Amino acid sequence: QVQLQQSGPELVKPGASVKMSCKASGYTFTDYVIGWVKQRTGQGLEWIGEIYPGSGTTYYNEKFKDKATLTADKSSNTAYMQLSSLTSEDSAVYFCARGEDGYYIALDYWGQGTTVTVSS
Amino acid sequence: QVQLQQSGPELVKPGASVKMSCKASGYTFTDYVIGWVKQRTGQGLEWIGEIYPGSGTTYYNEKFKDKATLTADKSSNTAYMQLSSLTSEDSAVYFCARGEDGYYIALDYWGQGTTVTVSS
Amino acid sequence: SRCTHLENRDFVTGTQGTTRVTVLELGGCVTITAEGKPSMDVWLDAIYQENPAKTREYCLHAKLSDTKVAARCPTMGPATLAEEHQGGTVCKRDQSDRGWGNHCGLFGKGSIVACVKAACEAKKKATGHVYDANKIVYTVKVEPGRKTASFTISSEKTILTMGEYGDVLCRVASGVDLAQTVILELDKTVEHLPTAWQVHRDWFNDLALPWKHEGAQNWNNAERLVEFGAPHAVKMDVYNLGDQTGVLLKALAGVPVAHIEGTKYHLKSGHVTCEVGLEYTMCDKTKFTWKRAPTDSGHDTVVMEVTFSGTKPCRIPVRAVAHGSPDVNVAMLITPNPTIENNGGGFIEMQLPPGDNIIYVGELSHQWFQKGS
Amino acid sequence: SRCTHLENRDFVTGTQGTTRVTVLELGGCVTITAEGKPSMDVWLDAIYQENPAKTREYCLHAKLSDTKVAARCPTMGPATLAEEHQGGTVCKRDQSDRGWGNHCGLFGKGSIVACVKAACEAKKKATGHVYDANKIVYTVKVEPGRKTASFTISSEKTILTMGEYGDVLCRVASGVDLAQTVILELDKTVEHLPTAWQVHRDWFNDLALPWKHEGAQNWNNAERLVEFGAPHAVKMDVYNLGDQTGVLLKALAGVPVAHIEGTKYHLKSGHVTCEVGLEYTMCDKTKFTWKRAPTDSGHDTVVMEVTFSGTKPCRIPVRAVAHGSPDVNVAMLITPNPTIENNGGGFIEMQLPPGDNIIYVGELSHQWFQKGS
Amino acid sequence: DIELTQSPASLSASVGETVTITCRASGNIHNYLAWYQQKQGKSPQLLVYKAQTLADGVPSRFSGSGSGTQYSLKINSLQPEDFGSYYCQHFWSTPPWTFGGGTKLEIK
Amino acid sequence: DIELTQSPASLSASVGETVTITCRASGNIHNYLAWYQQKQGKSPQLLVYKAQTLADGVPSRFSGSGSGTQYSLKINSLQPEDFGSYYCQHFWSTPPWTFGGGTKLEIK
Repeated sequence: QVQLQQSGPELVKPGASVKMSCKASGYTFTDYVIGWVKQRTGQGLEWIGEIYPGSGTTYYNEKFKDKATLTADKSSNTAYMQLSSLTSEDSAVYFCARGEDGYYIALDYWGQGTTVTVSS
Repeated sequence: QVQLQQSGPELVKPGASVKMSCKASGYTFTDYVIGWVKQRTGQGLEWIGEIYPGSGTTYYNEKFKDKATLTADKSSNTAYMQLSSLTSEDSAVYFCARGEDGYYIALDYWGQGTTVTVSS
Repeated sequence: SRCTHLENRDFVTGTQGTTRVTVLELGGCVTITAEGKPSMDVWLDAIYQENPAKTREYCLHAKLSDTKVAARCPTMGPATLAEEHQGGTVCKRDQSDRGWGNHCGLFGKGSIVACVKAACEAKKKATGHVYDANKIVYTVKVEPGRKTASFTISSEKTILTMGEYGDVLCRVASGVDLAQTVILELDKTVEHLPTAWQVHRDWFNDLALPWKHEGAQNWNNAERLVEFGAPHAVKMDVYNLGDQTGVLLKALAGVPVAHIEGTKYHLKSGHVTCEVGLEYTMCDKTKFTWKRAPTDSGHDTVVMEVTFSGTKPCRIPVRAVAHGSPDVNVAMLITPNPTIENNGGGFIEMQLPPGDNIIYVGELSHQWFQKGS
Repeated sequence: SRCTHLENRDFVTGTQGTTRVTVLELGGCVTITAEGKPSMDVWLDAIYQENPAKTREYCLHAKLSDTKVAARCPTMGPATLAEEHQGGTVCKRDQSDRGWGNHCGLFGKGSIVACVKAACEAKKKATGHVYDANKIVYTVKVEPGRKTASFTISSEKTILTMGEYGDVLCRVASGVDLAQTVILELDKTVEHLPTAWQVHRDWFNDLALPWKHEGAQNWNNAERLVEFGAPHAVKMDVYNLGDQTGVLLKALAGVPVAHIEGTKYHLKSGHVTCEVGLEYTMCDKTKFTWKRAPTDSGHDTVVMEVTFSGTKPCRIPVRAVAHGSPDVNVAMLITPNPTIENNGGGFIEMQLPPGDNIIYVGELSHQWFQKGS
Repeated sequence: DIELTQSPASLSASVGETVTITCRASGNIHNYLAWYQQKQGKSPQLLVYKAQTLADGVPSRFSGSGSGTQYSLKINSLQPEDFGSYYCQHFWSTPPWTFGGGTKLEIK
Repeated sequence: DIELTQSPASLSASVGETVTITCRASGNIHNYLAWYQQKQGKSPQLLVYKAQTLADGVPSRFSGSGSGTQYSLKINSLQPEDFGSYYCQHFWSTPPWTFGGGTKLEIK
């Protein structure tokens, strides 16, 4: 069975940076897209960006082009999202999710979520 | 007989003017040239000028061109010489003399002379 | 005598009953004598107009400025500039190659237009003048104490008092034909150049330059000094064809000139037909001296001047003899009845037979060798 | 690809065993591909010389000053002026008509001479340049991150590292024939004008102007801009023939131009023979969008650009079908094996059959009506 | 860009009944629109992909439908596990792969 | 101009003898030169005209002569009335009709 394992929650101060992980278990890592999705507390889903880990190809929402940077390590089967210069507006649950490389028409598996709290 | 009768002597001051006459007797006045000649005391003869009384034509020595003016009155048969702005250099005997109009090759009759004395 | 100062001279004599004589050419001299009258020299002195009419002004050097270019993509309509409907401008409309490479959505011809303001450089103007028939002055002069008489259509007859010699009609309609003449005046500068030319009317009107009438602001056919470059995408250069002075002056090679006296424009050629109303003893031989010794006149005669110191006036006893026979006068006198006057006289012109002759003026003499024919 | 920016383009491919290829023309573009290699565009960019040799300088507008005239009477010897034996002067000797009327003792021809100092007006000079075969630069450029290689006779081979694509001989002797060419540079001003022209050597040497070599003080044949008037007694005018700019530029109508980059004189025509040493998976159909919708290229083909948002690199599934049969690809691809790369790719050129077709790029589609022949 | 408008915003219904929610695309998305169900504080689950194909493990009572710009999701015989938040999203032609605002489905 | 130089300046001679005085013209005066005798304080008398022609009333003993530029006057058998000052003059071609300086002839 396919499993996306995300890292633990972060509590950081304004202006700080966080790096969160997503570990791929049970499938050939390089054949599927990793996509990241934001969700504020009680709010909708927002697409951040995504990476094609087989080729390192990235796409980013204009809204997060300077906020998030996406990377991926083929050997450990782990993708990473790093969020820079945080504000209260970045406090949210972040999801990683799987997509088919070559027919990217849905996010068919989702991780449990990494909650980021930015605080005084 | 041909006679040239000159006027009497003049005693004048420097800068003054004299007018002397020459009267023609015994010949047809207009057919002969009247010529005037200067002679200082004990010195040579100097031609002043002359007039052709039949036509009023005059000739003057460059030396006397501004000193003497020659005129002639056909009706009285009298020629005149007028000497302007006199100096001691003008003290002299002045002669009038006759010449043939058309073959003027000599002064064949001379008047008795008009003596001009310029003085302090 | 004025007619002894030039070879261009005619001689007219009035006999018993001739109290009038009848075609003066500009720059000539006519000696006129008559029974019981003094000798007078008459000539046409000048033909001119003060401030003559102007036709066209031409520009020799375009002053181009404010170059603008507008362009459109293949289906974005026609390009346009404000200057296309303004005066004092030269514009060209063309088509350039447009495509993706030069910011058009389509590949094809794109409308382009280039405009420039066309003025004219200072002192680079050429003015053509023409004469007004009612304002042309024909001035004729007469001398024995010279007097002058000018003529126009409304004043063709002038009577002159010649100092002390008594009193002495020029038809202005019998003068110069100025139907096809334009007087060309350029601005001034180029070190030095003729002040004006006499050109044919046709030639003047066909001059390929910018042109206008006096007081106008915009030049007509200003594009004659403008060359538009090829259209390149969104560009199209405006070039100046240069200063046309040299071009013009070469065209004027072989052309007759004129003259400008301040405001008076003079012709260098002409004539006038007129009508003129005319109403001693021997010199002392021992009193002649040479003023100008007998010399060759340059036109197959011998001329001399003498100074006479006897009674004036009188008739000069001039004759010449050929070596061989001292009894016979061989002088063909050209100067008729040579006479010394009170104010003038003494010039003698004669023609002698080939050979060694002696010229005599009273007892004054001079040898003269005449060359054969 | 640089060769998609113009129609002037050639295509070269190296097969198995071809590790080298062999005639670039100035302003063209050659796309070169080879088995196992990246695609490169190669072209001749410029042909020029910095500070080329000068031949003659010509003067367009004479600066005349210090006009002097000397004259003598018919047998008073020849007239003379100091300037007749000085440099920088133009003199003419002639004969005038002398006589009593103009203060000569005799009647006849009198010697007369007129001299003027002949300089040249500022910025009225025309310089001709020629090229030195050992100083001509042939610069060629290559792109995949563009690199440049310049060549000369003593340095005909340059190896370039193309950023990250590996490493990549131009015979200067196999280039432009410049035996009969002179580059004509005028001074600067007249609003605007070409900076230089390419003229034939013969034509240049036959130019009827004052001329000299660089650094000289006196102009040779300066009389070419001087016209002497007719002799009149003791006078004889010196005239200027005017500014020859307009004359010259009219002579230059139809003549090719060149270019001056500060100190570098560029040709507008040429070529160079060289020798060059030369030593995926399908794109996601749901991720294509049109960047530039299929349009007529202008040379009887259809072009388009797409933007792809899937894994890079990959091969583009492009095809087209004609209305009537959706099973058969009617696209004649001109862009061989259309591929999306990491930095570039997406441009497609194809040729379609007359009629109503549909173009497909993955699932992205667009209709296209092809006009008949 | 593409905007996905979900309607209704929210709705309350009871077990055993049927509800239908919709997703309107601002532009044509050629049926590449997926539906996801999210429970409170949990991770989104894929229900439908390509407008009308059920994902593995999804009950037949979920009906994916629609085309072009107007899509819909219908749930027959609502069960307790069907209550949650429903999101549509689209993977067509070019990103962003925007989501809808979501429809909130709860019990009575 | 013409200059007439008389020579001698002066001379002393006695009655019955012969004397000869001369007049040199600076230029050719074609024989138009006259001679005049002047006594102390009296008016000049014409003796000779045209170089060699005696004037009316003049004695045969006076000989006018010469030509071109060199003229002379010779007096035979000097009488008492011959003593005085002798002047030459010239009327040729153009004035001034200059005189000589004169020769002064006196007794012994």
